Amino acid sequence: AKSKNHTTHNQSRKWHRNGIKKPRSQRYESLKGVDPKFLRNMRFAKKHNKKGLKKMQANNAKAVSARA
Amino acid sequence: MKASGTLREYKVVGRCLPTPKCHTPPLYRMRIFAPNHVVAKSRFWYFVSQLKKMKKSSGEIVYCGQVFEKSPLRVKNFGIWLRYDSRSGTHNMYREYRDLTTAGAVTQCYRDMGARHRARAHSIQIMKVEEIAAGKCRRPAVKQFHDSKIKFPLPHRVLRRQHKPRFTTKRPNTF
Amino acid sequence: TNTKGKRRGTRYMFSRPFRKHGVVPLATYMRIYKKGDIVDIKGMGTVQKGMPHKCYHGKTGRVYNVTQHAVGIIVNKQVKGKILAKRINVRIEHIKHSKSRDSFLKRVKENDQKKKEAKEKGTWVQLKRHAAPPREAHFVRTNGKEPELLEPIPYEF
Amino acid sequence: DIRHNKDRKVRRKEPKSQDIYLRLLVKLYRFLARRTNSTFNQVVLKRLFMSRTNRPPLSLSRMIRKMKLPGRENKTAVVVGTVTDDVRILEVPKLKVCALRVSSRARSRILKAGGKILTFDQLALESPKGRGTVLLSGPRKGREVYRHFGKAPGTPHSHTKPYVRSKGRKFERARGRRASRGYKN
Amino acid sequence: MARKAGNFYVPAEPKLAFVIRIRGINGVSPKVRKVLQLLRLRQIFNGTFVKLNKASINMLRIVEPYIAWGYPNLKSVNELIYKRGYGKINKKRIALTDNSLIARSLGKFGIICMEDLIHEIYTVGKRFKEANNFLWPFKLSSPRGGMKKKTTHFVEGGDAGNREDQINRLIRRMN
RNA sequence: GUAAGAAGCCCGGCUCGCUGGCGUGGAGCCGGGGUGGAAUGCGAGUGCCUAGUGGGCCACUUUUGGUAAGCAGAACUGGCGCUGCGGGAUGAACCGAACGCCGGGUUAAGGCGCCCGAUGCCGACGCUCAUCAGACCCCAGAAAAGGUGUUGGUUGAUAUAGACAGCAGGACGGUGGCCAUGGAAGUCGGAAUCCGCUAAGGAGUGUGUAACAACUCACCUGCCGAAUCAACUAGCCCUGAAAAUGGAUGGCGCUGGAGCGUCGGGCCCAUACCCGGCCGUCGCCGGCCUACGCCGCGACGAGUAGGAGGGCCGCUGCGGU
RNA sequence: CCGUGGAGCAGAAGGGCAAAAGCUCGCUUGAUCUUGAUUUUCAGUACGAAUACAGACCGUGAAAGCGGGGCCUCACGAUC
RNA sequence: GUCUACGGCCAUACCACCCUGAACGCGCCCGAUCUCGUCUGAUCUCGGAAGCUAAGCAGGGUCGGGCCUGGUUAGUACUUGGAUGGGAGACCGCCUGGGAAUACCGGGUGCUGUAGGCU
Ligand SMILES: [Mg+2]
Ligand SMILES: [Mg+2]
Ligand SMILES: [Mg+2]
Ligand SMILES: [Mg+2]
Ligand SMILES: [Mg+2]
Ligand SMILES: [Mg+2]
Ligand SMILES: [Mg+2]
Ligand SMILES: [Mg+2]
Ligand SMILES: [Mg+2]
Ligand SMILES: [Mg+2]
Ligand SMILES: [Mg+2]
Ligand SMILES: [Mg+2]
Ligand SMILES: [Mg+2]
Ligand SMILES: [Mg+2]
Ligand SMILES: [Mg+2]
Ligand SMILES: [Mg+2]
Ligand SMILES: [Mg+2]
Ligand SMILES: [Mg+2]
Ligand SMILES: [Mg+2]
Ligand SMILES: [Mg+2]
Ligand SMILES: [Mg+2]
Ligand SMILES: [Mg+2]
Ligand SMILES: [Mg+2]
Ligand SMILES: [Mg+2]
Ligand SMILES: [Mg+2]
Ligand SMILES: [Mg+2]
Ligand SMILES: [Mg+2]
Ligand SMILES: [Mg+2]
Ligand SMILES: [Mg+2]
Ligand SMILES: [Mg+2]
Ligand SMILES: [Mg+2]
Ligand SMILES: [Mg+2]
Ligand SMILES: [Mg+2]
Repeated sequence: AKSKNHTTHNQSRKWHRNGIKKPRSQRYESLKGVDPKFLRNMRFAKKHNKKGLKKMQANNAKAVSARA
Repeated sequence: MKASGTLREYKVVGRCLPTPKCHTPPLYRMRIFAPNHVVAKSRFWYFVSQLKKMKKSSGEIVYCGQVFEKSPLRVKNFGIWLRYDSRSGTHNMYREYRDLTTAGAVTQCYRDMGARHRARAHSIQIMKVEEIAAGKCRRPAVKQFHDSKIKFPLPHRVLRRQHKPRFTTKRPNTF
Repeated sequence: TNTKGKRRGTRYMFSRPFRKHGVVPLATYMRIYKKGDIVDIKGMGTVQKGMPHKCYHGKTGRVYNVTQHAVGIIVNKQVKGKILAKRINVRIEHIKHSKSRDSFLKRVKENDQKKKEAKEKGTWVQLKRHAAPPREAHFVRTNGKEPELLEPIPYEF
Repeated sequence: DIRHNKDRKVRRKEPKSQDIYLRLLVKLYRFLARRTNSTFNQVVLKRLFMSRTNRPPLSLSRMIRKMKLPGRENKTAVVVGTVTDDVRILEVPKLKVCALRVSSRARSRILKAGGKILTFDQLALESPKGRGTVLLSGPRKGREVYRHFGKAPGTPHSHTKPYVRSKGRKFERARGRRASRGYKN
Repeated sequence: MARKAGNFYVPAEPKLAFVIRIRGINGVSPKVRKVLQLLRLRQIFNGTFVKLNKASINMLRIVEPYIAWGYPNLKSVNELIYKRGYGKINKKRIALTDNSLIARSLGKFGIICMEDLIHEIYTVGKRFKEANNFLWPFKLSSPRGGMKKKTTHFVEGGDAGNREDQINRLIRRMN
């Protein structure tokens, strides 16, 4: 009882009925697969930022506000 | 090409677009027989593409004008040059016709070709049309009319009104 | 039944071009690749260490990861049903920059310069692109030379 | 021409519930959202058609935190649905709030602080266009049903809590959850 | 003024083209069905105005076997805006009877009156896209003289093709 | 395949345990200033549950095995199945065209001698005669080859220094020449192949003799008197062409066409198009009149398997009325 | 002396390779440990194979560097 | 106008032959005691500076061979889409668009990034 083996007929119609839209592009996609050393350095820079940010950046903001 | 109804003569001039390598193209002209200016321009583009490296995108048509016959009241003889294509192979041909207008002679040529050789208008290239004198007429069917004091009756004329008096007691005399 | 494989049917795709065999040119190594730049993928046969799959050949994607001898690229691979954003780690031997992004950057620089320069003059410059408009009415010239008559050549075998 | 598979808007325009008070609230807020041209009236009319799932019960501490934000001093908190008492907090502010079917345990906890509550008809009588209001809603995805959803519990990044009869040992643990037996996800 | 010096003058290419759908619905490839949907030509025997550009020319060439396009005349545009004029102030097709209907939806650009609309259509400029999209696709009736060889191109002798100056003679019978 | 912006660019300052000549490079964060960035069209995003299906077939084109198949197996697209309607007489896939109930007009494909609506046009040009004519993609029949049957074309060669056909005359000498032999004396053979008077006769185009004789031809000339000869080429027709119940351009029939080729002006009708009425769905809604009711506008209505909503459709019994 | 691969690279072929991936020489087991992500048939499930990293210990050269098996495409196996 | 050291493009810059090279530099070249290695101080390594442009090398030339580019081939072979186009078929023509290569001919044959010495 030989039958049909494999065809791709009437497949593009099934695909285009729902759509072949591109994947959802969003900001801050992901951080997976990134170098572990680079990720560790980024975490350290993010967690040590508020130590010196809230003072020197505030002083510079006051200075630029006095400038303009 | 359809060649529907009567044909028309069009003088069509055209040149390629001015390119930085060379400007002022030679502005080639052609004399096309077509029913209207659209198919006239199309046939001109086809011929100039077959002749030289010119296309509709890289070129342009400057002027396309209807050409009237210089003597529509005179009976003239025209020699037509054909480059037609048969079922087996394409062949050249020289025909002669007798008509008042050049477009009329070209129509007669198209009809006679389609009738005698079953050649459609797709594969008929009109090469040259020129008015010839009665001395250079090689065709006997045309040469038999170059005789003054020509006299011949019209024998066995058809009725042509078979259905207007469809029922009658008459039998047409036909004389 | 078609013998699916990792390098099936790349006999002419992964081969080196004619008269270009030998060691790799050193200019392709000194190129800089940062995160976020749009690059292209072209499989090279000189090296076989980090070459991509045959389905990503000629594909353009952005870089999301950088390492010592390779880069991570996010490629939009169209599977039978939809498109998947796949992360691929390929060496720098098979990657080159995409000039489309460079042309776009040059165009945006020209635009933000032209507008900044014309703001003072008050001239509303048309910096937005457009399609090729139909050419306007022009005057040809024949300089007395009659247009040459064209006639179809008779058929000759 | 054009296919007719998406021409009918699947959204509902009439509450499936047969509650008479809810029907009267809909009849009132429909007239308001139709006349006053208020987007707040429009959204509070749309939120009345929603079902029991789409109207999650907002807790008390969440509303406390939402009202503690700057700019919510005298604004009236409006919750389309039930607001429930929270036993994790001990002290509550004035909390002038308008909600639907306030729980009895939260009734006393709000009335002892000094703040007065009112219903939807009283809210419409007070501020028709909805001025000086803050529309709050509970966690819609906080329901447990949304924790069993995802792509599949078999992909190596599922975290989808597959359906299991009884939780514990030797229940969907061996083959597909550890590298010792078969594979790891 | 050009013909006096024995020099030909070519006009500018028309920047506006009227397109009518010719073929049916079923039995069309997706590559051309998408272009037919983008040209707002869904049902048979309807026509719209298109601003001719390098992209629009190729878009029309892609779906050439299913459309008949030409360069409309002033009177043809006048007839298509007056008789078959329908604008959409909302997702509904409201008939154009009062100038207030145009001034309310399109008056923010200066097209308050129907004469302004006709002018913006026939003299395509900076505000042509909005004026063209405001107009519903012109539902045209069947022609009177009868379409000859609907499946064949206009150059070969049919109707589906480029009818630059001959499309007005067909608009007169379709409207 | 990618890009054609505000998820972008310019500026300043902080963090790094990453790298490191260097305050170097690279990432992260903060702060103020500047959206008009190819055309066309469109409202988008997303979650859950889920029936049926899991034997297909056909067509333009590209292709694998096979001689080939209405055979088997592939790629894109379309169609049938899931589909009615107008033409192909007939019909699964062809050509148009998609489907609520109606009135008017028009049309696609096709057709206008009668079946059967419309050429009953004072239709045009030309081809064709069959004792087997021909008459419209799929589609239902045919080849190589041939025709002094006609109709066109090409390359050529002859002819008033009188051709081509017809009638009539000549058609000789060296030489029954050289190789052969039972006979070859132009005529079964191999190689050759000239010469002289002529107006022309060819070591001879064929018939015939065992050979010689005889007829005849190339060639020249006499009469007539102006066009003619030969080879290819392609349109119709013809031969090639034989199967079994009587019979299939659909039939009758048609030949100054009711056939073939090129066309013109009209006309015929589909559930297609345009206008208008009515019914239903959807969208936008309108009103403080069963609000679960009452209106207004616009666009759309086919459908097996299957999925939903309405029923003031229907049967039985129970609680109220 | 000519010799651009016409030889060889374990084995069927394709790709690739010249102070080389070919032959010879000297030390060596990185053919060893560990957690992830990714590629390939893909339902984007698993096995097999493969890629780039990261964290310790070593080989090698002076060094930059290379190496966590065979120059690449196959050479292999769930529950109990 | 040139070279050396390090390099990008990797024959417009490779191959065979023939001419020129002043001042630096490259090299040829002279010698094995120390560093080093082979049968051989030929090759790799520490000592040079008696001669040379003989060679490499750098320029120029060949109606040179190759390489690049441009005409011709040619709107030709092919090809997207269409037809109730032709033909019995094989195949072909037409409309709308894109458009190849070998023969044959003509022109060129290194340009530059950093440090340095000369006329
Ligand atoms: Mg099957
Ligand atoms: Mg439907
Ligand atoms: Mg749905
Ligand atoms: Mg009529
Ligand atoms: Mg079968
Ligand atoms: Mg089959
Ligand atoms: Mg079935
Ligand atoms: Mg269907
Ligand atoms: Mg159908
Ligand atoms: Mg039928
Ligand atoms: Mg078709
Ligand atoms: Mg069809
Ligand atoms: Mg009707
Ligand atoms: Mg018709
Ligand atoms: Mg009748
Ligand atoms: Mg016959
Ligand atoms: Mg039939
Ligand atoms: Mg049959
Ligand atoms: Mg014949
Ligand atoms: Mg009969
Ligand atoms: Mg309809
Ligand atoms: Mg239906
Ligand atoms: Mg009852
Ligand atoms: Mg091998
Ligand atoms: Mg090889
Ligand atoms: Mg390591
Ligand atoms: Mg030693
Ligand atoms: Mg020694
Ligand atoms: Mg020595
Ligand atoms: Mg030298
Ligand atoms: Mg020398
Ligand atoms: Mg040379
Ligand atoms: Mg084709």
